[PDB]
Amino acid sequence: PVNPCCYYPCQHQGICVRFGLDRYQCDCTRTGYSGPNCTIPEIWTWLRTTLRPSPSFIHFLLTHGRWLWDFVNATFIRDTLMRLVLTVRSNLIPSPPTYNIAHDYISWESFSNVSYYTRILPSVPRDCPTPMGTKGKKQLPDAEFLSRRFLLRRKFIPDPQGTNLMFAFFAQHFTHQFFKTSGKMGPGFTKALGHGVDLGHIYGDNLERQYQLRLFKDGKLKYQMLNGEVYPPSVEEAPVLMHYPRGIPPQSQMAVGQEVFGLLPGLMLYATIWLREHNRVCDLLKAEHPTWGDEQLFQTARLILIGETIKIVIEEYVQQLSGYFLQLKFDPELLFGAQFQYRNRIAMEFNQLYHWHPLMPDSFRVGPQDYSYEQFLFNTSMLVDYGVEALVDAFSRQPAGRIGGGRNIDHHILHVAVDVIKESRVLRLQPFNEYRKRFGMKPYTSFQELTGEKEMAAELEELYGDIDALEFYPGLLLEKCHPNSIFGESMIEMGAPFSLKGLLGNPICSPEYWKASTFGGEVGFNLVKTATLKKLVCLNTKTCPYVSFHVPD
Amino acid sequence: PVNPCCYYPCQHQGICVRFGLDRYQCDCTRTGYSGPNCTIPEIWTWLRTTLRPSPSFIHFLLTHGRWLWDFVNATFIRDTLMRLVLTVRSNLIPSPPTYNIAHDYISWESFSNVSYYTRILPSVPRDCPTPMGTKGKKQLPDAEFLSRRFLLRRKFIPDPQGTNLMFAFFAQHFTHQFFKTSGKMGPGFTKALGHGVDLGHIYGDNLERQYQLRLFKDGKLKYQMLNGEVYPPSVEEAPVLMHYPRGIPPQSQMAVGQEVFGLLPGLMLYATIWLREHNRVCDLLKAEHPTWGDEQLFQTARLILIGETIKIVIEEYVQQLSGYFLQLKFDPELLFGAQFQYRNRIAMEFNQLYHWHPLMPDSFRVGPQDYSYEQFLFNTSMLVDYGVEALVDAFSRQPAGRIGGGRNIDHHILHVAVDVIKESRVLRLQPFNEYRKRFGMKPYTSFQELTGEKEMAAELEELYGDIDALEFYPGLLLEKCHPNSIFGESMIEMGAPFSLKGLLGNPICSPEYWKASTFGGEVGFNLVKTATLKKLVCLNTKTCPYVSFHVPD
Ligand SMILES: *[C@@H]1O[C@H](CO)[C@@H](O[C@H]2O[C@H](CO)[C@@H](O[C@@H]3O[C@H](CO[C@H]4O[C@H](CO[C@H]5O[C@H](CO)[C@@H](O)[C@H](O)[C@@H]5O)[C@@H](O)[C@H](O)[C@@H]4O)[C@@H](O)[C@H](O)[C@@H]3O)[C@H](O)[C@H]2NC(C)=O)[C@H](O)[C@H]1NC(C)=O
Ligand SMILES: *[C@@H]1O[C@H](CO)[C@@H](O[C@H]2O[C@H](CO)[C@@H](O[C@@H]3O[C@H](CO[C@@H]4O[C@H](CO)[C@@H](O)[C@H](O)[C@@H]4O)[C@@H](O)[C@H](O)[C@@H]3O)[C@H](O)[C@H]2NC(C)=O)[C@H](O)[C@H]1NC(C)=O
Ligand code: HEM
Ligand code: HEM
Ligand SMILES: *[C@@H]1O[C@H](CO)[C@@H](O[C@@H]2O[C@H](CO)[C@@H](O)[C@H](O)[C@H]2NC(C)=O)[C@H](O)[C@H]1NC(C)=O
Ligand SMILES: *[C@@H]1O[C@H](CO)[C@@H](O[C@H]2O[C@H](CO)[C@@H](O)[C@H](O)[C@H]2NC(C)=O)[C@H](O)[C@H]1NC(C)=O
Ligand SMILES: *[C@@H]1O[C@H](CO)[C@@H](O[C@H]2O[C@H](CO)[C@@H](O)[C@H](O)[C@H]2NC(C)=O)[C@H](O)[C@H]1NC(C)=O
Ligand SMILES: *[C@H]1O[C@H](CO)[C@@H](O[C@@H]2O[C@H](CO)[C@@H](O)[C@H](O)[C@H]2NC(C)=O)[C@H](O)[C@H]1NC(C)=O
Ligand SMILES: CCCCCCCCO[C@@H]1O[C@H](CO)[C@@H](O)[C@H](O)[C@H]1O
Ligand SMILES: CCCCCCCCO[C@@H]1O[C@H](CO)[C@@H](O)[C@H](O)[C@H]1O
Ligand SMILES: CCCCCCCCO[C@@H]1O[C@H](CO)[C@@H](O)[C@H](O)[C@H]1O
Ligand SMILES: CCCCCCCCO[C@@H]1O[C@H](CO)[C@@H](O)[C@H](O)[C@H]1O
Repeated sequence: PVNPCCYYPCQHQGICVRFGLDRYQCDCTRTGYSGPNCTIPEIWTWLRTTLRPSPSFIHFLLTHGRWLWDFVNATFIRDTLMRLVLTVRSNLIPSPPTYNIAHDYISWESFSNVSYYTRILPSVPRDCPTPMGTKGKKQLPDAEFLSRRFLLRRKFIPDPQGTNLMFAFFAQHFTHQFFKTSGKMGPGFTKALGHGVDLGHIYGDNLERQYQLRLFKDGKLKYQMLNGEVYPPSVEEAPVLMHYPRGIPPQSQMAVGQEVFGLLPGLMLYATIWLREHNRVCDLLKAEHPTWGDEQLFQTARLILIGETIKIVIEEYVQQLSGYFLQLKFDPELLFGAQFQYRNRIAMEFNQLYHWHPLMPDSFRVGPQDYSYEQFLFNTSMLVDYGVEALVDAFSRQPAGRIGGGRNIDHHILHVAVDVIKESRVLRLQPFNEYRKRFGMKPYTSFQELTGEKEMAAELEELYGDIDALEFYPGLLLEKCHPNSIFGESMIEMGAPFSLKGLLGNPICSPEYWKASTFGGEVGFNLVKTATLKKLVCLNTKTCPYVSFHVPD
Repeated sequence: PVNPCCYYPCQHQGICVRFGLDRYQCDCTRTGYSGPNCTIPEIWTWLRTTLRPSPSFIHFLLTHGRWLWDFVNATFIRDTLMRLVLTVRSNLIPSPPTYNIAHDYISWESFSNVSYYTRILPSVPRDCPTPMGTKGKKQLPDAEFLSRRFLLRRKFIPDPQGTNLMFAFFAQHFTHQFFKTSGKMGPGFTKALGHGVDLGHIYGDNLERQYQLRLFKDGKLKYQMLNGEVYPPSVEEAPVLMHYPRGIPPQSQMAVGQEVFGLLPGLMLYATIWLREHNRVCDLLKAEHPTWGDEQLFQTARLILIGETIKIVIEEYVQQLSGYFLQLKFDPELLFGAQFQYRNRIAMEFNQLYHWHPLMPDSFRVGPQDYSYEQFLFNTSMLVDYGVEALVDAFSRQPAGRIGGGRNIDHHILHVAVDVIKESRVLRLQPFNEYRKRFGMKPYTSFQELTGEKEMAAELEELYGDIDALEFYPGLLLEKCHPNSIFGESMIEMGAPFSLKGLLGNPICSPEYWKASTFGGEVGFNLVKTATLKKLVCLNTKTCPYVSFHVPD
């Protein structure tokens, strides 16, 4: 007998529970719907659904008018809308968390065991006819071919939003504090136990590592002086596990929070910035607190850095990414009147979603010099001899790639795209159309409606068979891209929920934490509130170069 | 220079931060108060404080006039009040949590490291003149002598509320799932990482141990059958670490979630009840879902037993303890309106508070037979000799001892009381009156006001010197009891916040979790809703004896 939940019979966040031998029922409490499958709307929701404009109309409003939005930003409407954005986006995520790789149901282990990644949609059951549920062919398309035919870059398609490499390396550095898929436990498991903006990519995911990175004097982290400039210390000085090529001198090796940051100079660049920030913050804290011990100077400085990160992400990072004329604002006080759970669990969906690999260009330009992938990768010297200020200027000037649209990931890093598609099948993720339903969108009727283009659509028809068989990661990477945007609509409608939930779901945003005491007084509290990417770099360097998430134009 | 925060200058929930050499500044954010010390009230606070009745007046209303409460319990006023009972009690607790034994401030480590017990008040700083801060003598009164002169039982004083040993054992059994002080790590640390009603005393504090208890067929835990009755398995079948005295046979040894439970027949009794219940629930779940594997059958059965506990504890356990004429009601939907955090962390002060050793009698009576402490303690044969039925009847008829008042903890277990006081000083807990202010009460002006008694109050002043120097634990047990009640006001006013926060703060009480599907449909969802102490026993036994938290009368 065929498993009923393979058809995904229930709508609007309803739960498919199997009863008896071949039967099923659906629990649709607080979904706003009624019925056996739950399609009958309630008084309130029927009014809510007919007076709702499409996600296209909202995107059109936020990205048009210059004009209307200049007024909104200069008034209280700015805060009224920001509260609404935070409210409506975050509700689309289970909190407390629901499912994981092992359990397609709510359990105590799924709540307690933080080594698991979270899961919004249940897995595609192993007793389903097709691998994507009910619709499609017996064997899924080849992971290698799809990447080679639809993802592989041929011509460099730049980002129309003016995104630079400086963003890319930030989008990698920042993202790697909550995405740490373990090689030991395998897919669906994480090492980054902080599950968000904890800075376990600066201080480390465990305490043993943290104590090694610390100088134990003035609350500062260890450092080495190269060319009269502050850099992360050598492994010979602070012995921690770092993924470096075998044979590299211990002096050249640099010790940081995240063990992967050594492989790219861009990652080690940001690791240098935050380090240089942490220590100078300790200097400002010791100025008004001479009685404070080493522990307090350290722990308070961390929270300031956590607060600065979220400020810079919300107000500057996401701002560039969204392309809104609405001036996004980091103010936790906005959620003080509403019901919000101050916790977050990192989902595998978000992991799969955040594989923005098409940012990485064909080469890496540093001023008059041009560097290849074989030259740029694993380079240990490049960080030091160029310096921070000269290297930041280089990444802030070079244009980054277009994420959406397709055919825009370099061949050197193409081996990651296939792993994502292969790992998705191991996770048994539901088809793209089912993930659109969950995030308040309409499922695509055809492959034509997905891409808008004709040629690439016909080839996807023949491979997948049905549109309801299309996979999660290819769907996002091949969705039609509205002329002057970085990616398709689904990326925003799915990404923003996870993003905003994790950024505001931080405990420092809660009423009990969001106060001057937590940050050692007014001085620390203002540092959190007035932080910008420009002040993160230039206040730490010697000369202030060009620094933004957009190219100079 | 003397540390300014030793005087406790910051009134109400105001945070004392130290600035410069000999200065301090006080952070009165969201406390309702203004000024350098948090003493100038806002419009609303000034209104609220004048219209607010004293806690002793409200207790009088809740424990008098049966006629008025008969009208309230049969109407929605029962819900309106119960919601208010939940909201205003839980609001007195920081969530996300604040301090621990290592940090007198807010830090990420304090939020992240689950091994720590929490603090509501920060510790008495190490650089204060007296050990209690500013007032009292240079050396605190002898811990061993305090316990012998004021706490030691002489004549048996039973509880006037008619509390039986059946309650007392439940109290101990239930409470030891979140109280697990690590001997390896020391005081201020816990092994119960679940922090609340997770049933880590039934399934274990870790996953490696959990699996050892599980049968892995039909979601049931392992069990052995003696005399025809179901009992927890032997260590020979389920090899888990337990604190049995060296020399005991592996057959008479019985394996459960909590390692200490093998020491007392009362603790091992309840362990058998919840064992039979879990396996009983698995039978009913298998009936509805034949397709379910072992894991889903187990995980759901755990959640149902989690719900059953939170029902019994509120509607019967706390009902008996409080003696309120208002019928307490467990409905998570009451908190669906206001702002609530579904997150809990056990405080070290909650640990000190729950040490209700006066509950235990001079001897243990089982029908026409009487068992001394030497006989009752550590017996393995005892619970199997009489069975569950006879033992349940026995403890339900014997009266427990009054916790408050004084002189009611038996000499056999008196050594614990000494350790609690000794540990308090290691944890450096703030004086009793400072804990009173924090829980919305007035500090005691003298020792006479605390006791309502002449002789023992006079010696207390001779031992301590100042009332503001009285310690947390002795202050709770040596407080004037209201006539007919089980303990003094302070234990209600401090305990109930911790108790109701840990019960309703459980993720199963959240909108995401509190669904029919979570408990495998209607059958499991009603089991949670119709859970009583009587049902927990009668359904799992052949014959049902007297079952209640109070003596028959
Ligand atoms: C978060 O979640 C993850 C995954 O759930 C978890 O990771 C670990 O999970 C398990 C359990 O700890 C680890 O171990 C694996 O499980 C098997 C068990 O299978 C067999 O076990 C029995 C054999 O052991 C014992 O046998 C005799 C008696 O039978 C006994 O006397 C001996 O002492 C002996 O130990 C056997 O009876 C049974 O029939 C099974 O065949 C282990 O054998 C082995 O170790 C497995 O690897 C995993 O390694 C962990 N990783 C993963 C990826 O699963 C985390 O622990 C959890 N985190 C937290 C904080 O809880
Ligand atoms: C919960 O959080 C607890 C915070 O106290 C953790 O405490 C435990 O781990 C600590 C470190 O792993 C222990 O602290 C000590 O640190 C000193 C300092 O030396 C430092 O360690 C290096 C290796 O030993 C040295 O090379 C280097 O010099 C460095 O400065 C060390 O001498 C001690 O040996 C010890 O490591 C601490 O003792 C320990 N227990 C307690 C009770 O504090 C827990 O790790 C954490 N628990 C869990 C379950 O996550
Ligand atoms: C040229 C630089 C890049 C290289 C060499 C690279 C390569 C890799 C490799 C080999 C892995 C798997 C290793 C592992 O973590 O187990 C990985 C993971 C990942 N990458 Fe990249 N990639 C690059 C660019 C980027 C960028 C710019 C982003 C930012 C969006 C990104 C996002 C991610 C994410 C989110 C993961 C998963 C992390 C985890 O769960 O462990 N990658 N990358
Ligand atoms: C005769 C039966 C009892 C015995 C033999 C007993 C014995 C003990 C002992 C030896 C300790 C360790 C204290 C220490 O660190 O020195 C302890 C802890 C404790 N007891 Fe009891 N006790 C009994 C009854 C009770 C009762 C009725 C309660 C009420 C709930 C209770 C509550 C507690 C609590 C809350 C702890 C602290 C747990 C921890 O943090 O480790 N006990 N008990
Ligand atoms: C690592 O980066 C450094 C840049 O500091 C590279 O050194 C440069 O190499 C180019 C040729 O590719 C020379 O023209 C420059 O004069 C070099 N600059 C300096 C300051 O030495 C180095 O080649 C890179 N490493 C690898 C392995 O490619
Ligand atoms: C509930 O879900 C099922 C499955 O998706 C829907 O379709 C089923 O029921 C119909 C009854 O008339 C049959 O015609 C279909 O063949 C049958 N299909 C499957 C795959 O089971 C059904 O329409 C939904 N019910 C409602 C009221 O919308
Ligand atoms: C706030 O509280 C402080 C400490 O409890 C009060 O005490 C201060 O003033 C006293 C004289 O009235 C001095 O003798 C104390 O030493 C001094 N404390 C310190 C740390 O300097 C103080 O009165 C209160 N503040 C105000 C403005 O009244
Ligand atoms: C533990 O208690 C049990 C009760 O079951 C004791 O066993 C009984 O002891 C009583 C004495 O009051 C006698 O009537 C019986 O002979 C015993 N019954 C059996 C079946 O042996 C036991 O002695 C106690 N253990 C200790 C160490 O004192
Ligand atoms: C009418 C005033 C415009 C305010 C814009 C609010 C932005 C909220 O964004 C909304 O998020 C929801 C959940 O992700 C989606 O269902 C909506 O399509 C989307 O517009
Ligand atoms: C007529 C009875 C009114 C019942 C409503 C009061 C129940 C709310 O509980 C209240 O919590 C407060 C804060 O912890 C305490 O100060 C009060 O003593 C307590 O009554
Ligand atoms: C509004 C109800 C009117 C009844 C008058 C009520 C008398 C309340 O008087 C109460 O007596 C108690 C004695 O146990 C004290 O604990 C309280 O402090 C006191 O307020
Ligand atoms: C220091 C703790 C103060 C908490 C007091 C909270 C009092 C609740 O305030 C009440 O809330 C109601 C909604 O439930 C509103 O209808 C009332 O207008 C409002 O007075």
